[PDB]
Amino acid sequence: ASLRDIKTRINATKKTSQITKAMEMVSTSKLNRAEQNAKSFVPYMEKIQEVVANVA
Amino acid sequence: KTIHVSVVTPDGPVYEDDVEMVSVKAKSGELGILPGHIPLVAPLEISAARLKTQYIAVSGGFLEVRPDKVTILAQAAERAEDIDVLRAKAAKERAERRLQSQQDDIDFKRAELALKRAMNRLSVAE
Repeated sequence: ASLRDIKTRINATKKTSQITKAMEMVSTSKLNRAEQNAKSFVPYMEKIQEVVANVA
Repeated sequence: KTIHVSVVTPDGPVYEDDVEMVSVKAKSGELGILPGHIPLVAPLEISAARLKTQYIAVSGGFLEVRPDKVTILAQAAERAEDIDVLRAKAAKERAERRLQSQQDDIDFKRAELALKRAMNRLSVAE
């Protein structure tokens, strides 16, 4: 059933698979840096939380 | 004896060492801190922190001193020992920050144009 149309549809969805895989990899790297920012923020939050606790 | 200083920002730790005299100034006035000090909390004014030497300019800023925990919670803590260098660093980092805020958005929209054309060709292929 339109062998050429099937093969063009196969190549188009392979291209979308490649693009969404690249975007998955970019979001893995950005997730790594976002959890690095969270673990760099955490000692400030621990210290200000214990100061607010002891004062208030 | 020495006391352990650690100036802490929300972005991360800036300075951490063992300093004999800490000469921060509060909203009321000066404070000269030695090891064995009483536990006290005092908000810091927008000025340098005199550590005896390396001077640390803090912005926002809040001090709590225990006899080993004289740490400083600052919203913005420079290093270059001058009251206006934090303002110059903020003027530079605002520029770098909106350059990054535009770079991230245009990179996402380029990748999304690639995805939208690649799914256009899938929908046209039928």
